[PDB]
Amino acid sequence: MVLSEGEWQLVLHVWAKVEADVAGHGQDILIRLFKSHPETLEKFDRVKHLKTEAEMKASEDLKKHGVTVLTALGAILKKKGHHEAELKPLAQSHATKHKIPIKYLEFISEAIIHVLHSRHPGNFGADAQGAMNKALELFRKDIAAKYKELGYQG
Ligand code: HEM
Repeated sequence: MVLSEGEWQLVLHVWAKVEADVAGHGQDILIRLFKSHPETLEKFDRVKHLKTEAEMKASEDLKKHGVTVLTALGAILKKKGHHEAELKPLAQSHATKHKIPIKYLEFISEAIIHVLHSRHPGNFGADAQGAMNKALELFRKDIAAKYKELGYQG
């Protein structure tokens, strides 16, 4: 797939608002993920044990994870499709070490869209949501292909 410049602009315009508060958005997104799809929490040996949303909010380790995920995703989106170098190490750890099925990347994509929609309604109308979904589909498609080369296509 290929986004147009206009679609990239919509994506990077709402992302610039996310970056005003990386840790807060990280928290919202992962908590939304873990509430919606509790199986995903099992992948994090560090936060596995957390039982409630209050515990999740209070967790410093969860908030670090969120910042790590969003910073890596931000660097990828800012490449505007030319992200082959950033993807390689990421596809290798998630295929071989963490073992994150593509289905889980779909779930977090849903969580990202949900949280942007709540927090940024004026900058996240239909066309901006369409452009973000396209960017995240592109990301999942390129990851899935690398998974296959690495022997996982999990
Ligand atoms: C937008 C998607 C994602 C991005 C860009 C992302 C990025 C990263 C980065 C940069 C790290 C640390 C370096 C490394 O281990 O490669 C990491 C670690 C990890 N990721 Fe991902 N990730 C994403 C989605 C997921 C999802 C959906 C899950 C699980 C349901 C997941 C589970 C983990 C785990 C278990 C770690 C290691 C945590 C630890 O330090 O103990 N990731 N991720």
